[PDB]
Amino acid sequence: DHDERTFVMVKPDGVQRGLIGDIVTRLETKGLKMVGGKFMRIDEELAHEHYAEFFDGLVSFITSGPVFAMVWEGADATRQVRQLMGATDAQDAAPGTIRGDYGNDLGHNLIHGSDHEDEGANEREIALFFDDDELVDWDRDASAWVYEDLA
Amino acid sequence: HDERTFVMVKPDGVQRGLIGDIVTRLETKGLKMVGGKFMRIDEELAHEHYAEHEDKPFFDGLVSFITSGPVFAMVWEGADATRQVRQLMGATDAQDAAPGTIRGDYGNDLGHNLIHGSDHEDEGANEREIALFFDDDELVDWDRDASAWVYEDLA
Amino acid sequence: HDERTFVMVKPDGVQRGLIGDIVTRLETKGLKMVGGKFMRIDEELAHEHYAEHEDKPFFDGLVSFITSGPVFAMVWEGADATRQVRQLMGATDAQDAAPGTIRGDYGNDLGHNLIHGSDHEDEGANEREIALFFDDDELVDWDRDASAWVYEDLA
Amino acid sequence: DERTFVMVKPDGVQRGLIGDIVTRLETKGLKMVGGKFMRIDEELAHEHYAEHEDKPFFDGLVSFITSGPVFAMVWEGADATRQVRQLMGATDAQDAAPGTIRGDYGNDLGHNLIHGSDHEDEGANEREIALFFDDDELVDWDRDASAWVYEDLA
Amino acid sequence: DHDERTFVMVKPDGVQRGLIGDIVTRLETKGLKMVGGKFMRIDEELAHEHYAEHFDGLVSFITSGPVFAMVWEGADATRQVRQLMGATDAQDAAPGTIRGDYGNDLGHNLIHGSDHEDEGANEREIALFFDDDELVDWDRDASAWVYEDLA
Amino acid sequence: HDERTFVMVKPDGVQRGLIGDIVTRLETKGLKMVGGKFMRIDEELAHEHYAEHEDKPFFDGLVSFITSGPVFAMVWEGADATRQVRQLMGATDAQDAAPGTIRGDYGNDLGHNLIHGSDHEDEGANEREIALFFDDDELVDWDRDASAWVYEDLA
Ligand SMILES: [Ca+2]
Ligand SMILES: [Ca+2]
Ligand SMILES: [Ca+2]
Ligand SMILES: [Ca+2]
Ligand SMILES: [Ca+2]
Repeated sequence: DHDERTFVMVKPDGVQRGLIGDIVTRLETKGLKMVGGKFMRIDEELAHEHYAEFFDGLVSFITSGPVFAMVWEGADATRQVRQLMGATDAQDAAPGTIRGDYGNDLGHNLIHGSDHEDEGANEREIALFFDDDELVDWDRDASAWVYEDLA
Repeated sequence: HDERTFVMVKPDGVQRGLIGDIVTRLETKGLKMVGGKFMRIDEELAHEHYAEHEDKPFFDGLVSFITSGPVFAMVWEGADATRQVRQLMGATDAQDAAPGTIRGDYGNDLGHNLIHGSDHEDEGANEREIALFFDDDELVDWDRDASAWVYEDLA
Repeated sequence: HDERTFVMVKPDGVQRGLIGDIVTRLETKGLKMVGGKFMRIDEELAHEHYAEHEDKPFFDGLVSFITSGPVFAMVWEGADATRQVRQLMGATDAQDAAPGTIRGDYGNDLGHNLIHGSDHEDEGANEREIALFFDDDELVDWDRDASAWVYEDLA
Repeated sequence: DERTFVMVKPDGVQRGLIGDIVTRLETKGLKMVGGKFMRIDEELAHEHYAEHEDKPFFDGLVSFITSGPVFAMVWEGADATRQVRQLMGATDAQDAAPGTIRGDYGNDLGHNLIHGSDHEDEGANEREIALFFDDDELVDWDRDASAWVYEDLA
Repeated sequence: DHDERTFVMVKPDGVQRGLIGDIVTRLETKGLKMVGGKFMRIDEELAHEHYAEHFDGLVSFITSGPVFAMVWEGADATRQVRQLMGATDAQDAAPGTIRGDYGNDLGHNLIHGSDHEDEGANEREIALFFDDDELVDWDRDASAWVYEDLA
Repeated sequence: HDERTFVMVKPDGVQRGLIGDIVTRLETKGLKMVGGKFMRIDEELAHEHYAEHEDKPFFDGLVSFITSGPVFAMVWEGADATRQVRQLMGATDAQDAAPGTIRGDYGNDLGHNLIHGSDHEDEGANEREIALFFDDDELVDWDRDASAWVYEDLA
């Protein structure tokens, strides 16, 4: 079912390079539905909770400028976004994908999408970055043509 | 070089306003449009189109779907046209389809999978889907000069 | 139904691979395709379409142009569609059309000027040109659901 | 420098355009400085469209800006208010020049995609930003690219 | 006739922001034919020689980084490139022009094309920035469809 | 971060209006143009480039092609630049190239396959190709600011 959600973040390199609209439209175009978005700075203390799993370089980077955090909704949202991003290392990512098209590095890899193979990391990572009041429930009319949900 | 395939923007792609994006993708590839009709598909054309799925539980929905709004039907011409269009389309189920494909960029669904192209691994499916959707006189026979640069044999 | 205008991609934009680029503009504007035909145009039809320019000295070159290879003929529906298309297209001589318009971005010639649209300043010209290039069973009547978001009155 | 309030109204969210609008402001060289996807309530809507509590189209105007979520933003830059009104195009998308956001995307007065604080209404930028966003939601930052957008940061 | 040529260039601000191809695309999409193109850095002498008519901000800007210098051929190309570029102050430039869509300053105004009203300027700036051997004389078949008399 | 590769939009891509498209793709990847030259290759330069192929049947059709019209020659710099350009080009036969690669989206032929990149699996090809088409006066050392957001190691 189509209420599944995932967490997607455009990282400081994305935001610095002016790629947020680019990332947003590839997810829109795919038919996924935005339920949360905010342009925020991440504090060392929040970085520490996220990457609680080179640790102090990936903190220095996730905290080096503004991020644009998002929640995205739709069928198999977590897999779909993670297919769309291509391999985490943008140097091995396939052309067509976000990292394969805009990226040329491991640490500055444009974005984060929750991992579909670490179960629940989708709900863990949205609880961490958003509260239930920064999240919207609405019906995207065009989802009737995105899926058998149709007239 | 005269190979022809039949290609259709399905009701879902028409509704989401991707007729243009899709055409662009096919002329961008180097393929020549030789027919193009914006039409509604009748219940019998649809039974004929999905005939091979007559025995199947998923045959009512298909037919409801494809007749649920207009399509933009097309024929494209080019070297190895049929497979080419199947490569740009992506896997039948959009969810399994590589980004960079029509279905992988635009679709998230098996049923509403945006588009159809004749199956290359089913000989004569291409010319049969053409005759089905198009009369002889609707197909247009032209010399697009930009093929001298799309194709080494036309140079 | 709403207002409707004849829109045509001309032989030059078909040859240059811009059909999809042109369709996309009218689609993302909010306009609804209602007719669409890839076709060739003969001198006869060309004489009847540019009937009014028969005396002028650029008639014979004009007719030779739109018969010089295929076109992509369409009908578009929406609020004020005849006017909106002509603003999208821009001034008739592409060298004077403004960037952002089809002709401004895509052409620079007045004869080879990419697209034709019904003249909203010429009463009923839209309806006459629609009836010329299409018949009623070629014009799909449908409900484009995203029109509820394009238009307040429709919602 | 200047900041402005720009909103993708519910028609633009629904139609899947928030990426396109955001891109056009990015490539113009302006700096996103806040942004937030949210549902507007009737209170906030009555307050934003308070210049028109008197007109007949008010009741319907407020039904629209609360009919679905919007994407609420703040952008910084040289003349950021005239410029984002310049890119938006005329209020009536039907008269909006092609090239602008309403001229390319819109075909209507009431569903006209986007809002951008009026630049003739001195202080509607600060007021409208003050109305949609608290200052904790606003990120100060130095965008290294602005050194090539502007010959005052070079 | 169709042999009119004009000089065009992507100024350093445009090279730094990765808009070389966006600008080239706009000009080829208009039907102009490229006959010269060279990625290059402008020494202060050539700068002074290019800006003869005029100044201290200019020189410092145009030598500030590499440019992409071009020459395009087509009907009324000088005028058409000027219309496509937009108003020198990119803040007064209309959306749909290069400066309208990309620029927010007049120092950093993305690009230069020869003034069509300053007669002979096209042939001068060309003849300055390119040796005649670097200008390519070819027939773009697509021009038979760009232009009626070339049909 | 200092590795360089030669890349060249071939006569077909030049002729079809794709220089900008290709240049955008590489720019967008975060690679850095360091040289760039619109030019005609003559028979002898085409022989030096495709010397590794005097032997084969297609040799003479290949230099025929590579000299049939101007090309746009380039050098790009970036981490792993030779291999990244090849990943973005796709397979050399365009008909096998995955959609989303250059040859995948834009081509439909073997000979007319749009673009050349230095083969990363041939040590020294990138530098030999660069030295052959360009001199060092033409290559530009400059510092791309955005690099410090493309690559972690540059910040
Ligand atoms: Ca069948
Ligand atoms: Ca008729
Ligand atoms: Ca009839
Ligand atoms: Ca050399
Ligand atoms: Ca030498």
